[PDB]
Amino acid sequence: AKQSMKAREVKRVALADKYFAKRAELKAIISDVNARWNAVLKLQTLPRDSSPSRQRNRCRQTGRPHGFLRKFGLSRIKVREAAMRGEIPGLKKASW
Amino acid sequence: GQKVHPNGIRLGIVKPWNSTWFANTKEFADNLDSDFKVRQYLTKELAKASVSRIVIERPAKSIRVTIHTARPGIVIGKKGEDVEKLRKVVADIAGVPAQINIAEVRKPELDAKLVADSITSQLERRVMFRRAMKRAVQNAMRLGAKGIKVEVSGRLGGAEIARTEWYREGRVPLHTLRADIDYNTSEAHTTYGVIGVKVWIFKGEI
Amino acid sequence: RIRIRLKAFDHRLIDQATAEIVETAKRTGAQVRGPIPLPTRKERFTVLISPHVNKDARDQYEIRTHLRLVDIVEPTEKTVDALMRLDLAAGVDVQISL
Amino acid sequence: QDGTFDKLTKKEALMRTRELEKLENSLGGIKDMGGLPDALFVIDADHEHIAIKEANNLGIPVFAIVDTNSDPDGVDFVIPGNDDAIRAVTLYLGAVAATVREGRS
Amino acid sequence: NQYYGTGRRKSSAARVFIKPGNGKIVINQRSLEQYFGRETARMVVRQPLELVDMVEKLDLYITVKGGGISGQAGAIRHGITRALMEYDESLRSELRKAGFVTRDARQVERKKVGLRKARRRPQFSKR
Amino acid sequence: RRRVIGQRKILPDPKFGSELLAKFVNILMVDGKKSTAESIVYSALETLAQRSGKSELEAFEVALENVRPTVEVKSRRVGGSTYQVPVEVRPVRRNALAMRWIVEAARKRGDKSMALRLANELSDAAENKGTAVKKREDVHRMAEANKAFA
RNA sequence: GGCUGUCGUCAGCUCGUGUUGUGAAAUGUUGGGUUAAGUCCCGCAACGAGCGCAACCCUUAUCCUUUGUUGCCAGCGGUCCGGCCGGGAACUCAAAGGAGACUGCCAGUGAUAAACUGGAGGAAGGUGGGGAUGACGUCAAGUCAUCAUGGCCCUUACGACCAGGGCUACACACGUGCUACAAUGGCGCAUACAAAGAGAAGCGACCUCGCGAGAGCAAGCGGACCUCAUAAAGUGCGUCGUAGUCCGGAUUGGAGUCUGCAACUCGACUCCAUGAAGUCGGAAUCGCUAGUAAUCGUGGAUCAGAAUGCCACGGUGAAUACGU
Repeated sequence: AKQSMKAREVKRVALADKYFAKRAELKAIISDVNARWNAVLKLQTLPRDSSPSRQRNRCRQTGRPHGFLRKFGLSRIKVREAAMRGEIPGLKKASW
Repeated sequence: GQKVHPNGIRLGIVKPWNSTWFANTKEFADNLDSDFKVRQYLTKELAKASVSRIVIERPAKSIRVTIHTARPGIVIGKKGEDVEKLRKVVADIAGVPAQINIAEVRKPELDAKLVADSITSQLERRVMFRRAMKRAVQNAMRLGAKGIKVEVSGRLGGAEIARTEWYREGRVPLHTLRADIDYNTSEAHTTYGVIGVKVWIFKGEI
Repeated sequence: RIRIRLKAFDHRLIDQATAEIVETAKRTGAQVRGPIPLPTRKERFTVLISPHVNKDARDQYEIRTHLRLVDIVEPTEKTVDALMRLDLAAGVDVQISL
Repeated sequence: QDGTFDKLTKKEALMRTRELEKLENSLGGIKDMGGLPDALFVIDADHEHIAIKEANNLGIPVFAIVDTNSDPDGVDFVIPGNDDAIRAVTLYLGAVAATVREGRS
Repeated sequence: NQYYGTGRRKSSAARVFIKPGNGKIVINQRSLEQYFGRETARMVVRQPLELVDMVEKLDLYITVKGGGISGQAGAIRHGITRALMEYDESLRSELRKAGFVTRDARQVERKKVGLRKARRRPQFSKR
Repeated sequence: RRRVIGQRKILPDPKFGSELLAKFVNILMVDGKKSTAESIVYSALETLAQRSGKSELEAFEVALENVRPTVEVKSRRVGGSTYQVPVEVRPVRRNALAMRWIVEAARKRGDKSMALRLANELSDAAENKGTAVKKREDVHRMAEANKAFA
């Protein structure tokens, strides 16, 4: 299969999906530094395997750090082998 | 190999799809994982089922999977107990009461998967293949489907060299979208290497 | 006199867009006549979920949407200052049709 | 009358009809039945030796008006007529048409 | 009657005035000599306008927010040709047949998602 | 060809008979830009006295002496093939050929309009600048260098 | 296996029957024009057909059916002078569907044919302007390092976790682009100058400072509604008149801001210092067919973050194509 082995980035930017959309407006004081939270803001050091800063273009097919788009998560270089699938809005090969 | 998969090109045509829908932008990962899990885990144990086609669709948070079988004898099994077990397994994997439907199919002549499987079995039987190729072509032509093409890989006997033959006969307009062409390649692990067989069927028009 | 070609996108958005699209267009002075019972209707893009050989099934996306019947005649300045300044109802399209 | 007219498209259909009009004009009479002619009445031999050769290969008698400078070997019913004088050939074809019209008794 | 009209080129949004008199010309708070006389844009931004009624003869209180310099020229041309319909109600055919309301090809072509210029090799000819 | 025909008669310039100025822009006519040049020549020369320090009356043709070529390329069919064979510059192409290639590189080379390009590119010739002069440096490659085969 | 580059958006590759030849084979597909052309037509012992091309696909050149929310504000009330509210959806803009270019026509060249030419009709004349569409093959081409994959090792391991570095290090050369070598430019002043896009883990409106970096505060939006976003080369205003230059910015510090636990090798960005080589580049060589070159920037994807790369948008805007 190999899908699970190369799914390192799948579980890195998934938990926090809705952890700030409805919290930033209400907790803007905590979210925004009132300067310096040298201790509270450094708590991200403890998780060394999943964090917002660890985003690496999730690709379960090959696990490489390339090939992602937050808008739809569609191919940008694999299009060469999947140009007929119709998954190329906005970004397409530049020959025309 | 500059060719392209006809099924992928037929995404915008009434022919059945594999993965396409419109939904919220924050639920792509889980939905894709569920679709991959159900597709991968709904065919591995169906080796003896000989199901003609299983299609899983998720338009908008709804599953309407369709199953078409080829031979009633080889799929009924022990009074359909295996079918019920598979339905329960897929339902518990998805967590919802999937509306499973079974549609009877017959005439194992114009089905690309069945003819490809028969060709692979005959090749594995240690018998001649060109005669089987011609027989399949003429059988397909006899029952309609004006247009068909076949192709086999090499690796014959104890020879590392490989050759490719087509023996095409009829109309196989791959370039034109309005051709309702069907194709499903298969492979067989023979004594020396793996032999791949590809079949294209042009079953009339819209 | 007012027809709407509603573009349905999803269920989460429509759940609030059924009413919140024009809920802010009437405070005290607007001429909107309020919600209509609006029995079940199927409105969406001219796209089918999966057209097949069966031409009678005509599978389509099922979304609960409500067409706008604003029909204002004399809104006040304050009543419609925020006619479109809505924080909810992701999907909004007031496509009036004479 | 059913599909080409307006079922799918008209511009492409119009171009297709314009292209096929010449084909429709060609083979005006030969398209009626299955053919298999039992004879021929070609007006010349040297100019149309291909038809005579085909008939000879298929053993079809030819009642050709062989020209004075053509090859009479191919035609089994050589007629020492003329190819010019459009009036003369018109009279000949009219006479043969009249004879065949009443040839069924 | 007051001959008003917007017009555009490249998604512009102008406010074109045409009335008898009103010698002062306010082209988006500019000056007459700054956009129509004795400067870079003396005539290039009015080449099609030469064929149509002269600009100086008709007041133009235009707040044209859109288009390049030639884009602004085309937007002004479109606005005037679509605004003086009240002056000549039959121009809907005349100007239509005179090639004055047509979106002139003297512009960057409207494109799908494509190359730098969408018609030639960009400035990276190296391959 | 047995006989050859000369150049087509063209009327002079009523203003000052400046053939060079007329040929500078007439060959380059496009999109009806003749009116722009006609209205720009006078406006430019009005202020050029202070813009460049000289008036476009006598200094307009003081840095173009080298423009006049002595040998020009002519496609002549000899020995069963085309060849240059640089002959003396006949009046048909001595000036017209060189004049037609002057604004070919000084057309939109750093201004949004041709209001100041045409006058400035030629006025700069008095300060060891411009491009109309260096154009003659390329014709010498095929002339007076292959006398063995020409 | 699949995919890609290669001849190659090149006009191509074959077959059935018929015909000619004892035969291998040939014709079809050798010729004329369109010519981009096995597209098309004509002539033709060839007739047709199967794959390639064209159109059938998307965008754009005009108008129309349907239609106005945030967008335009024709006309009506003042103008909360930006058209803000209703309101008209005439209509700019927008789309659910179409027509309009199709040798359609006048005349001539041309075997009368085909085709071409001169003209007219129309916004659009001889695919109106661009793309998606790469054949038989093709090179033991590359890809087992994207994946799968026959065979070759072994599993206390040429397996791996962790912690530094390295792909950017130099003794040089090569390929690419950018910066410039300026006055067709530089300075500050006034000035109207875009679109496609992207974004509830986001831009961050506005408010205060930092020459600035960006920070303290912050509405908005689920995006025809809130931000990137003001446009630039340009013009008039004074300037140096070619000054190794107010050009150019590498380059060797500091003060510092932010991204990030942490960034000399291996973060970005701002100010002062830095004012070098380079003042259009030899041998030579390459890209260029109308919006062409030539440019000016704008942003988006990639972004914990780090473009001169790549993608995408506009602003303007010429000649050369006589010729095989």
